[PDB]
Amino acid sequence: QLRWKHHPLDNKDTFYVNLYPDYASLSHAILDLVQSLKWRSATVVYDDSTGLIRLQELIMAPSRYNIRLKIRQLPIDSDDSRPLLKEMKRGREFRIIFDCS
Amino acid sequence: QLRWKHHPLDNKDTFYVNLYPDYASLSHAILDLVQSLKWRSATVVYDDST
Repeated sequence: QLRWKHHPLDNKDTFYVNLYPDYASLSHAILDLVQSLKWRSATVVYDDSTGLIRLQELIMAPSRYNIRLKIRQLPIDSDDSRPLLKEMKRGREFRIIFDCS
Repeated sequence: QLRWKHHPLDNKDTFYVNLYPDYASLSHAILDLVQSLKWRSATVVYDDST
């Protein structure tokens, strides 16, 4: 395998490898980032549920530290988040994380 | 089908159903509850990535 796929422990497969790295390590690197930034505020850019799935570690990450986070969605097939840009303009947020194509 | 499974948009098939209630409508019914309850904060007990 190359990318991410879901592999529950309920499946007990043997003969498979993946070439994707560890998302929880990615989340830990983002933790190291934002705590080096000392931010108590962050903002998620996503479009899919799947990116949220793969980065749900960062969703549970404010257990160790008080930080308010905003997680709102791109246009799914159209490509104009300038309404969402004006949304975050009223959202007044500047500490923004990006994952998309 | 009965269970929810993921059906993406680029999943562009034609021959499928599921009797499953839609997550947004479920979530918004929960919103109706909480807006009937006027809550400032919340806490989810949940299973997994689903």
